[PDB]
Amino acid sequence: AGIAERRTRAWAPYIDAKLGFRNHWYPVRLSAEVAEASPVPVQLLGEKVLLNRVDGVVHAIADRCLHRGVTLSDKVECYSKATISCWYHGWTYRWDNGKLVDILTNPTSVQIGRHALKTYPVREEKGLVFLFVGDQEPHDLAEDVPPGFLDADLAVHGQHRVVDANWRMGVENGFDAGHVFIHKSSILLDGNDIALPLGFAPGDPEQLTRSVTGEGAPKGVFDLLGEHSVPIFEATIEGQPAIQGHMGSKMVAISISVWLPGVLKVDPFPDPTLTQFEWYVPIDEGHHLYLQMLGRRVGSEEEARSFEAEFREKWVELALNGFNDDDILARRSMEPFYADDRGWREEVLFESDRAIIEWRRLASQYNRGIQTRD
Amino acid sequence: AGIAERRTRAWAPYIDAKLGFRNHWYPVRLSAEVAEASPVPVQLLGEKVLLNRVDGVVHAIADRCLHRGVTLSDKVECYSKATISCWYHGWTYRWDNGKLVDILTNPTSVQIGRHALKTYPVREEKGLVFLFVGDQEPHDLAEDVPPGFLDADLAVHGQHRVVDANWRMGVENGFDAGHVFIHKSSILLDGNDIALPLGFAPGDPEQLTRSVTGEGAPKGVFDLLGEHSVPIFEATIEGQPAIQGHMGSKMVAISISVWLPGVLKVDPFPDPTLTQFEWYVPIDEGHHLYLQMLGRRVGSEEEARSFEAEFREKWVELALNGFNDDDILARRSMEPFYADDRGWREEVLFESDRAIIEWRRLASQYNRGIQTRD
Amino acid sequence: AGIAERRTRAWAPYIDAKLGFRNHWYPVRLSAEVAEASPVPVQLLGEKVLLNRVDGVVHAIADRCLHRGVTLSDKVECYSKATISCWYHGWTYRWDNGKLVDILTNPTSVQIGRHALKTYPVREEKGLVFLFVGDQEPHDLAEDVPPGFLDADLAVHGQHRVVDANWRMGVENGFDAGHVFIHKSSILLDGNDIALPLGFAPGDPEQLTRSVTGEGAPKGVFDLLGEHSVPIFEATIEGQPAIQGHMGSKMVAISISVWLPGVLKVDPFPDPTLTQFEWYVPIDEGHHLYLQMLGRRVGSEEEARSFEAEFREKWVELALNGFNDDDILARRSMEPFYADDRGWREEVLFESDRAIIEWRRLASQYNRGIQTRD
Ligand code: FES
Ligand code: FES
Ligand code: FES
Ligand SMILES: [Fe+2]
Ligand SMILES: [Fe+2]
Ligand SMILES: [Fe+2]
Ligand SMILES: [Fe+2]
Ligand SMILES: [Fe+2]
Ligand SMILES: [Fe+2]
Repeated sequence: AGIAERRTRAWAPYIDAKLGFRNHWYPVRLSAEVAEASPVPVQLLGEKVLLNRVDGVVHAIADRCLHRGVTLSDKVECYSKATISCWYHGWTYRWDNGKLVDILTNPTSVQIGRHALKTYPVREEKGLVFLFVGDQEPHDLAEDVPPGFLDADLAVHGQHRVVDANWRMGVENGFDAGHVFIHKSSILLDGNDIALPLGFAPGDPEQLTRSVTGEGAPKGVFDLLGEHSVPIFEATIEGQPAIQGHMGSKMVAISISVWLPGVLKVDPFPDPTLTQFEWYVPIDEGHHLYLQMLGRRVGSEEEARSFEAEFREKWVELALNGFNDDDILARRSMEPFYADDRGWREEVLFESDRAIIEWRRLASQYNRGIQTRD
Repeated sequence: AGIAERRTRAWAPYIDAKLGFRNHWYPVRLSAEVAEASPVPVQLLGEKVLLNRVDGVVHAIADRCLHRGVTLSDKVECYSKATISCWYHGWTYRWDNGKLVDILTNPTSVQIGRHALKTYPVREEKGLVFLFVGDQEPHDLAEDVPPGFLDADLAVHGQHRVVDANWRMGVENGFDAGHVFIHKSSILLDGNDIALPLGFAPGDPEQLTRSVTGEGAPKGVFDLLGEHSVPIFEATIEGQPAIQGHMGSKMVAISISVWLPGVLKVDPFPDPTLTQFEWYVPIDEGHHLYLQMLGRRVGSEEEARSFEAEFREKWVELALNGFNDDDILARRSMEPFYADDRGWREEVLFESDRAIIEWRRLASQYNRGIQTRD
Repeated sequence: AGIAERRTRAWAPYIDAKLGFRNHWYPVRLSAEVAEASPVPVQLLGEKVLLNRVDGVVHAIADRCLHRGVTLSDKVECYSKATISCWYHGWTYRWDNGKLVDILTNPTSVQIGRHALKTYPVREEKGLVFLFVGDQEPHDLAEDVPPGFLDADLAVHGQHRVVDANWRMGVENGFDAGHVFIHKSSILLDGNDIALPLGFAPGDPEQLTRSVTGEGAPKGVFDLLGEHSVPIFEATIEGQPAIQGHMGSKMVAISISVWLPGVLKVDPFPDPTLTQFEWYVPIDEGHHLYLQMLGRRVGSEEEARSFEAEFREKWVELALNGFNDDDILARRSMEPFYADDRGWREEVLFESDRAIIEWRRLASQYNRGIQTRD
């Protein structure tokens, strides 16, 4: 085999991370989806969680009763503002600390006050509810999101969908330095007079990327293919004309970078005034939550309401769907090749794949843990 | 792990009985569903059987041809009153002894008279067709049904449904001594003026149950929680009023018991003039046949026709469905927790679970065999 | 059991051939389904292939890009007559030799010209496109089809359907002499005055079959039960009248034979003026492509157009479906019994099964390889 072991050695941990990285923050829902006193069940990294907002504060608990292991969310019953009672025998837990404070069906039980559901640390920023999945004290959320995502003046809006592919197919697709070819028919092209070449003739391999590995700040890789190559706007087949790219006035996706636990930052995009952020949150081994966020620097309540309107009325359908919908096929089609780990050894990479290789190495070395099941 | 082994030790056989107990009688269909010369296929304990009534007598044979292993019931063909002929090559077997008595496609075959389909002992009582699944001589049916079920004066009617959970989830749910909380919204409460607390404050653990262990009579456990506890009608959470039970003049479920191979007896229920009997017949590892029978002592053919009409016009929708429908969620929600055996070790039981523990111990020690595949 | 090992010894390879035999020709589609410049994906023996007709010539290549392993046919894109370009990063391959001749997204890539998709030898005869699946040089197509199928004067037409069963269930069912019992109610019987018995009373087991194993020509088995038995047109059950066959004046299925890699020849059928040929091409372990071809010796372009018309207007619904639709249930019902290999040991065969046994032995000894999937 190895030949293959030597080639994949530096990313063995990544190859094993079918369920994602443990001990990191992950966004799971939009703020508006988690309303006051209205529990919402979610699943991430194979773990079933139940969310709820109490007095404006979002709380997260394991979505499973400690008694007979039923799923609490199968029939949500709350009889006090701060608690949820299991629908089977009334074991009652607090949302803030998961403690079993009462048992409606037997107030004399010696089990009362002796147990607690697992709770997940929560952070709600930029219209997203983030959960920390791990066993160690959480580090700052800033270390798990792209640089600038938490900037005070950055207005953010987004949407999410479930993709039938492992989360890694999402990140591989998202940070793939030379895949613009798949977007050559996007309505966003002439819809926003954006320039989109067919591909790139890469320069020196050592110049194509830059990695950030310091402590106290997000760790990731910058894709520098753009400034170190000759954009391809026309290509031939066996010497004959075959196809052309799409030249336009606006140059976007000037700075592309990916960060642990696996979040993309495309700047500027889909317009010189916007920045796109993407997450590929693991749900289970065969699915991921593809979260697409668009941000715009705002200086007043007025230009904020303005961006909000432009987001829903234009960008969602023109870009988030009009441009990115073609990415889903890529993820679904690569899925089977990599689902059994064979792809990591059999793939035949070329020049523009240097960036993903650097991401695989960095992710393998700096992730805070490999999520596993039982 | 060692603490788990010691705790589950007395019921390890039960943990392995995913397919039920072998060498016991099991009801599979209502008498009316097995009509004269109208073969009906069934599956119990993972075994596929074909039933038919010939001259009033119900017969049961393995639902698989000895030749090429096809399922006989895929296309039932009978060319003589006493036989069934496989639809593929005409191997012909007698219903009464499973004997290969003819081969329509080759009357001179040396195989004729040299083989026989497996046959299952049958007993038809109280409108139910019972099959003995096992290799030893059948003991009396009375030993596998609750006390009184076969009383000459008991008029019986019932219905069944397939539940998406292991049979043990059905029995655990049925004999769960303190689960009335799940039935607090049943239309039966107001519908039949039945009292229903939210739970119970159990007395001495040693007084909560009584076990009966053969020989020559059904073996099972009596749930004595009602007699040794304080009914819980008012529930609180952290000192504040949370929810309340329901008052009624009719007292039901005075006596609850479960018997091997796994049948419940609730008396009286759902009315002082009735008794409910429940079976959780294993179909395969993930499904069971939930059989609900209601019995009423009758003294004349007049009050028999009366009970029959009441059963259909009132009790089926008011109780069998109106009360027990909420039980299905419980079985389905516990299913995954116990399907991989981890639930038996990870569950956190409390006081009212003494009864189910006594059942698991009794079932483990006295079952006549563990049904397996291969 | 040692008894089972000894019994199945002579056909152990056949038992392992769940995916079919490697190094043989297999028909995959009708010529009309593979049009000029209109790529069509197919799957045989677990391998995904992409077909296309360029300048009237059919080409076949592996349906998977060498780059990231996506399925090319998920979005066919051709920018030059002789090539196909992957929809993801534009790697471009020639249909005739699978060579990676260009990479639209990076014309300077060092990978260009250093790789080639696997190609499959192709043969197009009698309105069918045959593919050779193997690693060795292809032998003559004539060695993998029934005798006379390629005769110059044989006009051929047919249809195919995917069947939910392993390919062997198709061959087993096809070359089975006692199976005519399943066809006793076929509309073809009265519809064409066909004489179809219920079964047969075979003679010496030694003259029931004849094998052909010479080199240079197809290898197979001739079913000689007909010319060596007493056909059963009426049969009794326990001495009493039970069922009758279907006498007629048109004699068909006079000569039945099966040939490697697994193709049946029934002559004449479904009419004295026709010959039926059937293929059971493995798709994957649980499905096969059931190809039904009808041939008629023709001497003029007029009777050729006449047969073509009769095929469409009469034989398709009266025989291909009217007669063979019943064979499908047989294959599906046997499927589970043999899917886990238990069937080969537990089946109880009788006299007329001598023919299938001869096929299993011949197929085991002469197949050119067992197809396997890592
Ligand atoms: S399973 Fe939740 S209170 Fe019993
Ligand atoms: S499979 Fe039943 S008679 Fe042949
Ligand atoms: S996956 Fe086909 S060119 Fe990249
Ligand atoms: Fe899915
Ligand atoms: Fe993309
Ligand atoms: Fe099911
Ligand atoms: Fe209940
Ligand atoms: Fe299928
Ligand atoms: Fe047939």
